[PDB]
Amino acid sequence: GPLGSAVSLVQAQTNARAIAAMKNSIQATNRAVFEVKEGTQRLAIAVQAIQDHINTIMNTQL
Amino acid sequence: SAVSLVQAQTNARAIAAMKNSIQATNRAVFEVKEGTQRLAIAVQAIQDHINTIMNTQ
Amino acid sequence: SAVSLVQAQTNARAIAAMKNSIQATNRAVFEVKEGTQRLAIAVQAIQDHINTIMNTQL
Amino acid sequence: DISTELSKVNASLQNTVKYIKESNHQLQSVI
Amino acid sequence: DISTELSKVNASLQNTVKYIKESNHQLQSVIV
Amino acid sequence: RGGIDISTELSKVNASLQNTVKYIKESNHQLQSVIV
Repeated sequence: GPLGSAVSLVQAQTNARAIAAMKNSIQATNRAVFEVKEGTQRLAIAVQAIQDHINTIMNTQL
Repeated sequence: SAVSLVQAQTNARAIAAMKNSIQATNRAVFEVKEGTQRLAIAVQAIQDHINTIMNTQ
Repeated sequence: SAVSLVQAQTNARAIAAMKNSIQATNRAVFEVKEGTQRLAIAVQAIQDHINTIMNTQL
Repeated sequence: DISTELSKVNASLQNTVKYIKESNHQLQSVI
Repeated sequence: DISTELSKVNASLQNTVKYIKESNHQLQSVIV
Repeated sequence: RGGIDISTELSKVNASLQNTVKYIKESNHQLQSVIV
């Protein structure tokens, strides 16, 4: 009874707020994922340098 | 009213777009997971190489 | 109203479901991070050994 | 130990997958 | 072998960025 | 020196990972506003 309308209207306004926040959440999560990627990338670069060393200064050195 | 029914429709679409968003995000997590796993395999390989024709010469 | 009602409730439940999803996704990202962090430890240890002994012992 | 650290690395990456699956499970409840 | 494995590592990381962009693209609709 | 540069590279790694935790935190903080 005209209250149900008021109830959905409020739920609707709540959901809209919930959504906007969720959007910010997902964006922050994507940034975290990007950060882990960069970190693994850096580690990979470090690993690639340790590899070159092993097959050079440790290769010809023998 | 003709605004609330709309609001819920707008929210419905946004929710749909977020689902796709989260799906794309999960694939990204897996990609970094796979990246790190492949890196660890490369490292283990390097560890072995050092022990092999190295720690014996 | 009776329509916007169902819709509102439905969207509410969809949103509650997506929250759990993101909470799970966040836990996964944290785990990969932990994996890369521990791999970092192993990498520096390999770098050390290539000096610790490899340096002097050659 | 290096092998020890690497197994721990493996464990973590395995836990990541478990969570990705959990995330996908919740997500499928939408719509 | 190691170079190949390292190349794969980077292909995966790049794909990570690819999906991140897709994900944010999809969000471009939310709240407009 | 290779030692220094690798050490620097590893520090970059650690900073990135800490940045990840930072964003995960922000992500969960935002979900605290998801109450429907």
